[PDB]
Amino acid sequence: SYVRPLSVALGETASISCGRQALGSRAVQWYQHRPGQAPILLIYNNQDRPSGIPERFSGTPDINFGTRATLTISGVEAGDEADYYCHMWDSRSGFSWSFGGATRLTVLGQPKAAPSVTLFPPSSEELQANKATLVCLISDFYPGAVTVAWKADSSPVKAGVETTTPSKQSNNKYAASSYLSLTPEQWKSHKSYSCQVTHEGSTVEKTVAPT
Amino acid sequence: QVQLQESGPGLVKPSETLSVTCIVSGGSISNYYWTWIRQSPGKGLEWIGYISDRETTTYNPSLKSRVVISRDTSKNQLSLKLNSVTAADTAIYYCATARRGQRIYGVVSFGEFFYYYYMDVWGKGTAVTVSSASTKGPSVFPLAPSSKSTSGGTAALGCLVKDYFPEPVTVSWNSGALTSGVHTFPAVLQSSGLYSLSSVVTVPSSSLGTQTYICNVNHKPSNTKVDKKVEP
Repeated sequence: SYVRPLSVALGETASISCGRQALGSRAVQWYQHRPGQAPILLIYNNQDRPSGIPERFSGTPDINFGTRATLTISGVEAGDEADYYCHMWDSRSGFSWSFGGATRLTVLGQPKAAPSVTLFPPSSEELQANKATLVCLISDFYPGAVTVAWKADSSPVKAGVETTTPSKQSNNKYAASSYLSLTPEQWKSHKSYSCQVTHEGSTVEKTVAPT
Repeated sequence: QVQLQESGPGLVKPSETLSVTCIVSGGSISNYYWTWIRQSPGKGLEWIGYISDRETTTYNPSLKSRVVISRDTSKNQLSLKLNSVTAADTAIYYCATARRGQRIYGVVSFGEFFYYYYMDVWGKGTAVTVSSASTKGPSVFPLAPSSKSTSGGTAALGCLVKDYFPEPVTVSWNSGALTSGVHTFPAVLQSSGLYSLSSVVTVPSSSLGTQTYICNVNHKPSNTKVDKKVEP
């Protein structure tokens, strides 16, 4: 794999080491990338830091004969979770086209958060189309592992069910959604449909009914 | 104060040519080195190549012979073309300004030095999916608010965007007027291979009858723009 996972507790200082150490004089760049968003330059020229980049991030200068290249993040936050790339240029290796391996930083000890659940019944417009879909929205929960189960009446349904893997929001809590695809006649066929989501031993269940 | 915005097809058929465009605003194109980077789901950031202020381009030997990077001064935009693509080529493509640094460990005479490049400014990037399949516009259905009452003057109101390919879909409310309560969820990939997502905003209960809520859905690949009005 290209990924090296590394887990750090909240408020602690992370230590990250570039995959290959330099042979000679070096110029190291650090990139922070969160999958889906654009990469950011944390550090360039070993220790130099672009404006708008917090002081918490720092790099080791290669003073004197040599220094190991490491990235230090002081007081890591949940928003520091991300993939870190060390771009290493030295005098004995030549042009480095590869960004190298990515260090995936996982931050632990974040407090537990119960999910907020909203369930939407099939719209009138959809029913007119001879399509019915039930939308269950799960948000603001931590950690990221949830179990979603759908019921027609009191009986479970596994058919036409599509669920996303939970992913982090801007606020650092997880969000996910589940979709139950039904024929309109099937929707009208039951007194109610329920979205049962289970998080950390507890359950939040929502219900809708034909009107 | 350069600002970078990418543009792409969204979908490329296999064996055809992939073309993306980076729109540069507020700075001249000529003044900067320029480069393209792509990220693939199972793979790390990949460096495609760069073009100098002198119009000199160096490409990655891995993508060499399939790539052209070019500069258009008149439109102040940069270009990247990828010949004879395959599924390996499905990635998010970023354009970024580049800086060149020289580190001399010896004497400049005798060439005891080496250049290094780093990217200060990045664009949002553009998603490109390489597929045999045709682009499909999404169908937009409103998600009606419950109406009263929840003992907090909030109700959940949204729009369902269904069965579109490929990614991505951009959703806004009231023409970008309302941002406060909006949550747009990540899409789900169905057995069909189409994607669906939903955008939901939290609004007061009292407003619902008289207030205006319209979800603006943009699917550039399709290319479909649908505005749907949501009512209780």
